[PDB]
Amino acid sequence: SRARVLTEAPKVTFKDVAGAEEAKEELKEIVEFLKNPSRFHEMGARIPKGVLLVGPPGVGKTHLARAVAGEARVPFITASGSDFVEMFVGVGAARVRDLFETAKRHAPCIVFIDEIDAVGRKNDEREQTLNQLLVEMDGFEKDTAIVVMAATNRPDILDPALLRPGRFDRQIAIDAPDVKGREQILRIHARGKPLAEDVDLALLAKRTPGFVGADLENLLNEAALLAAREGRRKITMKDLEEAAS
Repeated sequence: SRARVLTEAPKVTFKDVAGAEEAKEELKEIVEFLKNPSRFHEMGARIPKGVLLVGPPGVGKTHLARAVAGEARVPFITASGSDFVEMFVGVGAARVRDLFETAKRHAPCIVFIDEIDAVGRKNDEREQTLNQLLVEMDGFEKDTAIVVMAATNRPDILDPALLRPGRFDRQIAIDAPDVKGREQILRIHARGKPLAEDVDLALLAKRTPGFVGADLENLLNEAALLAAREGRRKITMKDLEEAAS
C-alpha cells in the first residue's frame, strides 16, 4: 500500500527553542548542507544522511528536528515507523519505499521517522521494514539531498545496522534543560498565565531539576487550576508547591 506521511514547510527556527544550544550548533552543519548540498559534495564535506537525536521523552527532540527544516527553509516530511510495522503484509517495506519516493521529489528535505524504535528495535515484519530503510539511505544520490532524522532514548537496543556509517552515523544529545533552560521555559509559559509577585521563577527553575519542557508546563497549568479552584485568580508559590505533589 501507499506510505501516507505529513509534508510541510516549517517556519520554526532555532530562536524558537529553549536551550539545546549545544545540539543546535552541531545541527548548524545539517542546516547548511540542506541549504547548499552542492557545495558540500564539491568539497570533501561530511555529507550527512542520518541524524539520530538521543534524549529523554518530552525533551523536544521532534520539535528540534522541525526547527532544523525551518532553519534551512526546507521541507519537513514526517512518518511513523509505527505505521510501517503496524500494518502487516509486504506493506511495511512498500511504504518505506514510498516515503523516500515522496522524499526524492522534495529533496533537499528532512525526513523524520517517528518512533524509529518500532522499526529498529534490534518479528520478521520489522526486519523487512528495517532492511528497506538501509537500502534507501545507502542509495541516496548527490542530487537527492535527504537528511533522515529520528529520535530515541535507547541507541543501545537499536540495531547496529542503522547506526553503521552511511545511515544514522550521527547522534546528537538532547538532554533535560539545565537550570537556565528550565528558567526560560517557565517564563515562556508563565506569560499567558497569571502569577503572584511571590512567585519566583528563577527559584522554581532551580528547584525543578529533571523536569522536561512538558513537565514545567503542567506545574504551571496545574497550579492555575489548583488556584482557580479556590476562587483564586493568580498562581502563588504555594499552589506551585502543591502541584509538585
